[PDB]
Amino acid sequence: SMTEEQPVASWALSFERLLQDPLGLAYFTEFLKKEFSAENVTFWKACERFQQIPASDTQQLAQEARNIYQEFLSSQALSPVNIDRQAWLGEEVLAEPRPDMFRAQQLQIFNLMKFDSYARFVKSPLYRECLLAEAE
Repeated sequence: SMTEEQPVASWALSFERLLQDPLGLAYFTEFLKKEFSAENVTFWKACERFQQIPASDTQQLAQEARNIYQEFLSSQALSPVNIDRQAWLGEEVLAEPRPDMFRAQQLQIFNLMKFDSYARFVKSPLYRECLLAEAE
């Protein structure tokens, strides 16, 4: 009935839950940083950060847009996220920043890590340490 939920176990039930829960995302990002492939989750975080901004404050949108752009979306990006660049917006997203722009690209990353880094995390430490210790 969705009235109650599992403890940290809920992560292994749904990636959404893992990705919506601060603890889940934290431990997940604790692994995903030391080897530096956090670009996906932090891009999703960036787009989430972008949609967090009220469409009313287009100025903040403009600021965040150029941030995410130069970091992940630039041709000289320090963290090049793998999305369809060929048909990507480009200068247009700087021209008109709106909190619905990177939506498809956001879900592109979401589904990218959904069956990969997620699938790995539930097998990796930190999860178990917060889930159980006696095993059975």
